[PDB]
Amino acid sequence: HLKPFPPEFLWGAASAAYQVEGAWNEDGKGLSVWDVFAKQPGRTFKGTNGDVAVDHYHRYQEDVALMAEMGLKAYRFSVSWSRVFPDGNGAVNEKGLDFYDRLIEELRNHGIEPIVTLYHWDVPQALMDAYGAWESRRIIDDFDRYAVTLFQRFGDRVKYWVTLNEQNIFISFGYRLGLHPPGVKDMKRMYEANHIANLANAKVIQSFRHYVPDGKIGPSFAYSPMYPYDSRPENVLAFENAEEFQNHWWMDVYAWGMYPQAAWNYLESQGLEPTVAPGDWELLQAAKPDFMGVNYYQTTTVEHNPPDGVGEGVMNTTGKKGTSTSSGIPGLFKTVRNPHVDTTNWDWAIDPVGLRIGLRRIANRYQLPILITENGLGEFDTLEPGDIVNDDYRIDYLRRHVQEIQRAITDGVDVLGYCAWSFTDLLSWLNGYQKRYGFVYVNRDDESEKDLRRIKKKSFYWYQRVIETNGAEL
Amino acid sequence: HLKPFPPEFLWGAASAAYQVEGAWNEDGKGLSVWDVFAKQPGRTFKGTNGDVAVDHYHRYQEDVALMAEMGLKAYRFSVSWSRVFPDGNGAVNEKGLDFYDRLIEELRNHGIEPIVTLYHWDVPQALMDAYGAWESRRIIDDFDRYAVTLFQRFGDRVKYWVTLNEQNIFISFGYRLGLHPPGVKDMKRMYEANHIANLANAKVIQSFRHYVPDGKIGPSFAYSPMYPYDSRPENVLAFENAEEFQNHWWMDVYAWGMYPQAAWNYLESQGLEPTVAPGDWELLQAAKPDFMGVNYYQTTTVEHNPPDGVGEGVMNTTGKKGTSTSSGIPGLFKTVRNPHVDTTNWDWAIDPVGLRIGLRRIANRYQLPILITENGLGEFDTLEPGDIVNDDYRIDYLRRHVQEIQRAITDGVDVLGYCAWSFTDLLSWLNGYQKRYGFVYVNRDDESEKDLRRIKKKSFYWYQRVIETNGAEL
Ligand SMILES: O=P(O)(O)OC[C@H]1O[C@@H](O)[C@H](O)[C@@H](O)[C@@H]1O
Ligand SMILES: O=P(O)(O)OC[C@H]1O[C@@H](O)[C@H](O)[C@@H](O)[C@@H]1O
Repeated sequence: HLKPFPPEFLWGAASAAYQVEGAWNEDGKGLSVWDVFAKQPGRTFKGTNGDVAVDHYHRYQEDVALMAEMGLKAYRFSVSWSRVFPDGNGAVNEKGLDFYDRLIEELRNHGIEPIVTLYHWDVPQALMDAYGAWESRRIIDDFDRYAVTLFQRFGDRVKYWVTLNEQNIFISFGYRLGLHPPGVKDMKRMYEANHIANLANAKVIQSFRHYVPDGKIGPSFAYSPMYPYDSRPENVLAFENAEEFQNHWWMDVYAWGMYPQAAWNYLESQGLEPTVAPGDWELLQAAKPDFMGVNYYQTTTVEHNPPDGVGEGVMNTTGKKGTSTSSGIPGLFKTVRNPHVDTTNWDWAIDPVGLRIGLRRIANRYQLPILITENGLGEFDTLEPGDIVNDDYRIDYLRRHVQEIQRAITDGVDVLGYCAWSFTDLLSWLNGYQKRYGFVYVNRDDESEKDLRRIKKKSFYWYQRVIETNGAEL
Repeated sequence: HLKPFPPEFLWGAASAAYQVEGAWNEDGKGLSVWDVFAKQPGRTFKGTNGDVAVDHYHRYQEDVALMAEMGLKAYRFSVSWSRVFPDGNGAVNEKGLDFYDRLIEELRNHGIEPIVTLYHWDVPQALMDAYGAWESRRIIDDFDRYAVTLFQRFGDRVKYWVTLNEQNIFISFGYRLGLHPPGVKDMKRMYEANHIANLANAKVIQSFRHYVPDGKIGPSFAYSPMYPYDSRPENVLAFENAEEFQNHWWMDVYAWGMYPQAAWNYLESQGLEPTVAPGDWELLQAAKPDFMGVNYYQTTTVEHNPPDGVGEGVMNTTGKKGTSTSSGIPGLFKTVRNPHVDTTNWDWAIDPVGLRIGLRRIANRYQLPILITENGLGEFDTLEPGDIVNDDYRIDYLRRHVQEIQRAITDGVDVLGYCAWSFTDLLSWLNGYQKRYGFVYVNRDDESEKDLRRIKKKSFYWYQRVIETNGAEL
């Protein structure tokens, strides 16, 4: 017998500024590292970039109206740092703030709760130029100044805040895999910047307590819960290493202010552990969040990986199902296909039970409320005659995940809300437009920009009915 | 490249008073619940009881000389509460204290560190008679009076103390399975007695901080780390349930003073959650131990268990392999044979890597030092002519477990010592005498005490060499 979703459950949907806004150089916006990076040839699919994206900066009023039509309880978006401080640390750009003000007012005028993400991977290029951005402790006070600017301006209207979105992704992709700005493949630098981002997170949560005392704040972690392949003890040990190295490495810092000891010792034995200054641990331990943000898409099954074995594997860029290969850390673990779940054509696991598991793991380990900040299915959508997009695949994925959330809530996990990814179709960081996540289809592809018109998918009306029946009808 | 065992590592061996001492009615000792229980017909194998056991009460000087020959760094034993307080809470039996004094003096005169266990399952019968022993809050102050009696008498000479030995066993065998005193099969009463024992534990740790400010104290948990059968999401979820319900339920209280939420809510949904009084959480949270004691023998693998599925299973007390059957909690999990490890004739899994996994889990979750208070192999031994016992099976088991301990130390786990179960052969609570654990064979069986003579097994000389080389030679 399931509990119902609490009466004030934030039924949400989410975006990211670079992925949706466009207007990349209007009203005084400075350059972000993604403005620069995406124009480098060969980085992104068929050269797609966020110059225009889906032009939400100009079309937000149409977008919020569709949200109100849908009946969204909440909308999560990120603020573009380079719209607010074109220099990163220089003078405030009033026009930048004014856009987010207009957006927030528009949201509230329709009874939609704003959830403001501070950082979704678009640090101003100037800070990378001036001092290497996340590799310098200077970004801690510059990021604080930016966050306090937003707290003072919108705190009276915004209850829910997310600090760093998927810090493990932009640190890892940006400094170990070289797929994100700054395009580095250096684990020593990766863990130095990661440590500085941890301090940045902690500093702004401390500021938030001062400036928005009645608000709620937390980081948002890209969580792939780990599985052992089987009950072979070496495979279970590989799972212990994988969950600690991939997940606790970040979530323990967010929740407890300390790195896990085994992973630290392994990094130390390699000279990879970050530099620590007096006052780091106290700051990290003094910044307890109100919730853990969770971006969830899939789980990961691992097995034993000998000292000889797998390192970086092949990511699935194409959509040809089966093209991924195992990634691992030699001596600790390597990934392996989970034979008991389906995958998308990008080899992403479809594992809605895995979300319940991950929600139970966070509650069991940290006793924190959880805000699900991202969950969605990316697939090709066909526009059929009569403005009909039948994305039954997307409905099927979202339904099973929402069902497992309800089971998690019945187990006792405190889930604050759920933000589907995404509200409209948007630009993928590297893969363009054809892998769509939206409830609302946007009329463009990789070649033709067309008119960017919004078209309600079938999933839009499915989810309209979910919010209407507070989840009782799925 | 492995870290060495630290220089003051406690290379130990262990026993329990009812299993070893005998002298059940000598020198003013009162009846314990096990004196009474084991003499009820059908409770124990061939009617074996602890009237004589292996008569360590009279033979402790010989046994300590053998420990010294082996070069034992530490000896862990339990104190028999009914020797000290014959009626549990009245006047002290000075002859009872005087035995443990002579024992501790004998250990110290041979340079062996005593590790005193306060409680190994033998509460005096008079407290069971007066108020039902662990089922009444009366036991909190009675157990405290007894603990403080020991702290004041021996605290000058005993640094390391264990409070409750395997609370999860004597509570669940005593109140859920009905296999131990008081022979109850009632889940509601089980969780009430369990909660009272948590309070008694915390209360004596509080007293210890006053009376033995330089000592180290912890409870000892019977730890079987859980494994999922495979990467099927329903089986990983059964693993999350199993590890929380069987393991976190006790260790979270010990380390954090808190029950885990999902397990609590499932018990509450069944009317089984314990009665909580004002001040309970305050006491439980304010009694941090210096270390987590760990009794480890095996891991347990689990799979999905439907709501109509498995409950109590068949236990193996005969010694014929393949007799055990699945046990579980309907709707949460059930056990299943791990196909990737061997088992003993009593169906206990042989999983030395599981010990590394369990030590890693404790350090990862609680960041506590660990004292391994029990680990060993129970098997039939053959006394061959010339008083020779070749127990290579025991050496093989201890060697691989000690090997995995070193890997855990190298990972960063703070292991304070290792107490092999057991120093001499002793009485098994239910299984009689033939399932032997000792380094030292004792010449007796289930039908005759014979001459109770002590005979060093082959594993005696193996462990002697382990200690002489501080574990460099295994
Ligand atoms: O590469 P894909 O399939 O388009 O997935 C990208 C999505 O994956 C998530 O990791 C990001 O938080 C989103 O910003 C992004 O939209
Ligand atoms: O294998 P057996 O004979 O059932 O014994 C298990 C042993 O290990 C633990 O369960 C107990 O702490 C010991 O007291 C007991 O001797």
